[PDB]
Amino acid sequence: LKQLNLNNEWTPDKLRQKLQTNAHNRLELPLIMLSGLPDTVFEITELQSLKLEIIKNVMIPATIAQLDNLQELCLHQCSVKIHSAALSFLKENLKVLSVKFDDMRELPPWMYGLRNLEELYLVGSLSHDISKNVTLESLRDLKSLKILSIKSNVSKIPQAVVDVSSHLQKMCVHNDGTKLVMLNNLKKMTNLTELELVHCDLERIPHAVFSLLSLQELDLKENNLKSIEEIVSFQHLRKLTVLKLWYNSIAYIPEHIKKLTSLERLFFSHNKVEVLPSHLFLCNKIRYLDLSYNDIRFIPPEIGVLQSLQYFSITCNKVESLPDELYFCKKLKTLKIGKNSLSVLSPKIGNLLFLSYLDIKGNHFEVLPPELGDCRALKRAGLVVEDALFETLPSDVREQMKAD
Amino acid sequence: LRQLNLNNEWTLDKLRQRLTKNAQDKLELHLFMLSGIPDTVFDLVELEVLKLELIPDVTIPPSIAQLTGLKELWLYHTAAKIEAPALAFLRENLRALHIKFTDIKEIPLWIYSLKTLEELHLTGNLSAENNRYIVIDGLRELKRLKVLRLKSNLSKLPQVVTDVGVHLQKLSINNEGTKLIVLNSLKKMVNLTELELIRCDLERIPHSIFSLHNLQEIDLKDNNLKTIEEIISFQHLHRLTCLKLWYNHIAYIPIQIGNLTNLERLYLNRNKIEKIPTQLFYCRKLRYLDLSHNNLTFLPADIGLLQNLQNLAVTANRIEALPPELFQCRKLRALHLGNNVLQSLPSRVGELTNLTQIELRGNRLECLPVELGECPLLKRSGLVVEEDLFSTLPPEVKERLWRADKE
Amino acid sequence: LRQLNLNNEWTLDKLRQRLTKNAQDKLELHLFMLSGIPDTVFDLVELEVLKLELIPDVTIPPSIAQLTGLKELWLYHTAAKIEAPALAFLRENLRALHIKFTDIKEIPLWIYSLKTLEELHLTGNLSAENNRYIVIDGLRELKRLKVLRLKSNLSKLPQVVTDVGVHLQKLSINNEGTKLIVLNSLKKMVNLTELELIRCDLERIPHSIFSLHNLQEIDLKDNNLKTIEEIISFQHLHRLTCLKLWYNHIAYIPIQIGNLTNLERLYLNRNKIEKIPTQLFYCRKLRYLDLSHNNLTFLPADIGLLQNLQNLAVTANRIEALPPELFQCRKLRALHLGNNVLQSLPSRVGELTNLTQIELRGNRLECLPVELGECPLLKRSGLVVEEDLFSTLPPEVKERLWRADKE
Repeated sequence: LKQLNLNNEWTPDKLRQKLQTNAHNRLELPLIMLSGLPDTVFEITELQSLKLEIIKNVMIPATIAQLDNLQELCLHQCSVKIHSAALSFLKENLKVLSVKFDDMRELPPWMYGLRNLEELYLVGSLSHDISKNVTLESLRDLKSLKILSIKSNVSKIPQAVVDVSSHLQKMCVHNDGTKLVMLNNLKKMTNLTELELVHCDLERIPHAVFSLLSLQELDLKENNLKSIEEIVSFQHLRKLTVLKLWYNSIAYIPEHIKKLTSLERLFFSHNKVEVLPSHLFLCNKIRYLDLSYNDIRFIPPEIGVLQSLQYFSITCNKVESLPDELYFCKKLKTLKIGKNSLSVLSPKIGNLLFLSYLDIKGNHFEVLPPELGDCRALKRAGLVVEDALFETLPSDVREQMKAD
Repeated sequence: LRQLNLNNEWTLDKLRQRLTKNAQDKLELHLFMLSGIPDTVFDLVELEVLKLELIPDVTIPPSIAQLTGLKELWLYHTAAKIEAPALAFLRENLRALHIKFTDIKEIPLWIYSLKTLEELHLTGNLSAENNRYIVIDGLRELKRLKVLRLKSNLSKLPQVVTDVGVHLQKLSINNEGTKLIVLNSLKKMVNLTELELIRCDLERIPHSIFSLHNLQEIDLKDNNLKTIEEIISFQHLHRLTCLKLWYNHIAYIPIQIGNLTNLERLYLNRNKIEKIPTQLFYCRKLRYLDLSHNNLTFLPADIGLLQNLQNLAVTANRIEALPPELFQCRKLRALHLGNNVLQSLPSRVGELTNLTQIELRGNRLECLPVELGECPLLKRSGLVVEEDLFSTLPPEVKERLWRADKE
Repeated sequence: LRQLNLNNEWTLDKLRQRLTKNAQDKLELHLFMLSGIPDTVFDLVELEVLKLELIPDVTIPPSIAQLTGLKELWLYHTAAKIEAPALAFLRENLRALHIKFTDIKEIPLWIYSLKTLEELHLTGNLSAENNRYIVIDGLRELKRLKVLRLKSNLSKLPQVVTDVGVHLQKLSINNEGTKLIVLNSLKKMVNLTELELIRCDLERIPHSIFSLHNLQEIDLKDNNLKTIEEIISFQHLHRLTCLKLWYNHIAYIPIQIGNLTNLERLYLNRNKIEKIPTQLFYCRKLRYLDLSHNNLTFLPADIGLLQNLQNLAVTANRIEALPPELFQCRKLRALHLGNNVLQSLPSRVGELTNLTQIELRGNRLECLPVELGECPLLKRSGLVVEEDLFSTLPPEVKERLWRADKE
């Protein structure tokens, strides 16, 4: 009778007008605060995703076979059951899953029965009894799983992660203040390319992270790293181009970063570094160098080697003296020096032909020079300056960036 | 008693709030799972399209004389009996009838008496033993029929449409997996401007489309077209402007498509094409080049020659880098670059002005360049992108785009 | 009790509520599906068109003599009973009378004694078995009748119609998909000044049309004419001011039709005309013109010859530009040029200050030229311009347009 009232209450017109898009650019139905699924859901055969939010004890019929365009499910606090032919259809059709489990029962055991799974987002609150999860160890059934984002307290890395060592390409954990241990599993990653260990309570770089051999993007955000020392073996990560180590407590960068000559994306913002090293600038391949909100006192003059640097965010730092060697590098496109400790701006800035971003807000300046008109790629919307200093510019210099 | 009560409960104001609008911008009313049809529905005057779905054995009252704006009668699984004055009114007013039925006896027999009807949508199997097109042999009585949609699993195309197609202008046949033995029978059917053979499993383009000359919109969706080499003869079709060769098994494009200079929309999406020959890029009249969900790995620079291109949708491809010549065409209105492997989007997109919606979410895009904010008509609804990718733009440029969302 | 109850139902206030106006700008009162006629509806002296649609058991009391402006009686499916004083009142005020009937069942009998009316309409099948046009034999006493319009799906031309039509001025024949066998019997119909043949599906012009020197309007709409080879015999006539060959399939219009100088209005829209010849536009006094929904690939030379025109309909064809040919015309007021492939509007259209309307429902314009800002006479409600196209005008020009919309 509840199912009949559900079919009467939610006409197909109401579900059609409920239709919208999700964060993955798919047609998603955000079914929120309901008793079950209506039978008029499956009349919208063009649907590509359903967001089920707090809809418990739901039994999915076989009529889901009409959802040919369906490739994603997002289960938010839903203890959902499925029927056998529907299970087979979603085994042969589904690609993306995202299940949140405020309670353990809200995580369904049926969802691991598929094999066409590519992307999984295992947000929730996992218990510390992680190795006991045979439901987790069923990810070996998935023969295409490449994205695995577990937003839960993952103290010990599961052997479920061991069973998906090869096919995985993106590995994301938000451990939320729990130390990540049992490193041999992350040693067993063979073909993993993106390791996203966000806030795994790592007191330093784990030896497991360093036993990776095919990594391309490493993120240790909100992990209280003490040092970057083992780098004599980062040379085996020639496939690595992205190093994400910001919002951390690192205080220095030794010369060892010279081992990786394929490093492009470097993140060291919001760190405890008080003086930028010159041997960091010795590497010239680095194109993205992020050091915003740091404690940097000054920039050594070896930064002229960093010609390929297209991003040098030194904004909101303690930097008082900026050397002229940085202005020799003309490829720097996104440069932010806002809220810094500078006194005057360098007149020689016109050699930066490719310079879209310039941010100088908050920093104390005496007089804006006319040489700010010398920048070619600069834009008035791209040149974030106060209105008072916008007044302190020549009218031709105003129009140089104001008129497109 | 049920009919009278249904007339009583379905009040006028609740019907007014029940009124909606369709894709054709006509006032609409969907009657789904009722005992009969309310007379207060028939009291309406502003209604244009009434939708009769799952109505068991109802009779149309003559109060349809009030429904003057009524032009589209939508019959879904509805066995309708008809009153004679209402029959005359529908003969002189009703112009579009869609009939879906599960049994060949469910179709009303008074649809042949309609004379002002031009659009017919016979969805549901017309092919049955001794009822194979003999039931619809009365569409010879139909004279002004121009649109004839047939989602009916037809094994062979009827002889009755060969008789009727002198005046027919659109033939949308959906067999849902049954091949047509066309036998070049469209030669007597000379007035078609559109032909939509969808889900027919043809596996080859027949020659009946080639014998015709008046076609301007050709759709061959889901016909399992492995090879499309016949298109060299399509220069004979001097009026074609929309060659919708999508949802097929097309793995390559022959160079003779360069002879097709009259194409304006070339819908090749959801195909297996891996390389675009440059001869396809000769056609200056292409406006909607949708090559999404395909195997393209690179985009040729000759796309800059296609100045009339507006919506280039290469969604879910293998294109790693956009050439600068792509931004040579200044008429790009909707650059659907989503789900691709675009490493970085060049700043030349700041030169584009007609861009209204660009899709970059799901790419390998490292950061969003500042010049993307130079497009005037672009807004947040148009600029769909990941939030962290949005954060890479300057907060003044982000303020400009957030204002375009606001203003 | 029944009359009192229906009197309490329909008071004078609700009658003024239901009062509308028709296409003739006359006061109409749509009375539909009433068990009886009201008396308050005859109390209102303002009423001019008394509408009686599908009202059974009709017995009109002499209070219809209370009506002052009663010149129209739109009785549809109504069996009217009228007493002798009310009939005599009808014999001095009633002028126009429309009948909708199902054969002999719903045909009134008092209409023959009416000898002072001037207009009459009929609708309903008449060619019954053993009763071939025998029910309309009593219309001989009507001497002041001037307008007779028929829509009665006639399989053959009634001889009674030919005998009756001696005192006729306007006659329209609608067969809704039936052959009309004139058989040169319209030679007696010398007094006809407008001959409408709507959906006569003739496919040939009858030779009796070439004998009447009073016809100013010839209407052959939806006659499925493909090759007009009978206009050479139209040269004998010197009265036809407007030919109506629209909603047909005329592939080409021959040269000889350019010899008709008296033609002033060409309705040829929704036809199969590929190229309209310049010699045809030697007649420059073409005030009205309808050429929409056609296959014209360019607007030809002798449109420059045209000078005494007021509109051209160029909707839905293959014309790319407004050439100097349309620009040598200095009296055009409405441009029906929508959903076209018109590339641009050149400059001189910005001199056309007397521009009532333009139609641009999907046209391919780059932008409205600043010369259109030269005319404040064209207002935002006056012209029909797409919102994205309209916004490209300067902010001063757009503000002036909204101002003139208010002003």
